[PDB]
Amino acid sequence: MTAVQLIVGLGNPGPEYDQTRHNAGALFVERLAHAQGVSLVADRKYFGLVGKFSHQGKDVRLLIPTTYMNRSGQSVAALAGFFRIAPDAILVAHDELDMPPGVAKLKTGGGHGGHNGLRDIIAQLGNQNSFHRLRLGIGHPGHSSLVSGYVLGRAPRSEQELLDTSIDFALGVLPEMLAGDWTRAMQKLHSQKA
Ligand SMILES: Nc1ncn([C@@H]2O[C@H](CO)[C@@H](O)[C@H]2O)c(=O)n1
Repeated sequence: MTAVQLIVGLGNPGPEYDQTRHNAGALFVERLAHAQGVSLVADRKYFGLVGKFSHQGKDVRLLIPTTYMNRSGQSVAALAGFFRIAPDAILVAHDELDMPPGVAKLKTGGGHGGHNGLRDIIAQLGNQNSFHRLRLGIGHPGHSSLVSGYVLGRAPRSEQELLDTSIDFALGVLPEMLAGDWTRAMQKLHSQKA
């Protein structure tokens, strides 16, 4: 029903955070941009890297915020506000503790689950949580005390590859996602196995 006009990939900026688990969303958008031949331009006005492509006669934008994760909403609100994009036309890709590496799922709305990127977006969008999420499994360390070090760590080879695989799976349902056919996207996606 509602075409996606903005795809956001969450991550922390800088060499220290590059390739860490918490940057799974940004990796997805990087991959997507490369596959679609889209340049990601550093644009201070949107506090991030912004790309654009055309699909079915509409501009679709790609955003990787270059705020810290906990201020990602500032970036999403700037770009969405400027182009008058409603939450229902936004997809946010992010790392998900509650699914293992190799699993990707889609979800509309819900809470943030302790993810400070998602939390700031919900807050900045005038407390609207009804955007869509691409949830990219990164596994869970096994206790709450270990979570912060875990998401800011670099995963071993095996887990990284599994993430790459889930990103591949998600890119396979891009047509459905872009069209806003979440029902069909979920059917195709939630039946894949790494
Ligand atoms: N439950 C939970 N707790 C924390 N975090 C992230 O860990 C990072 C480093 O502390 C923070 O930026 C949270 O987004 C998270 O993603 N989920």
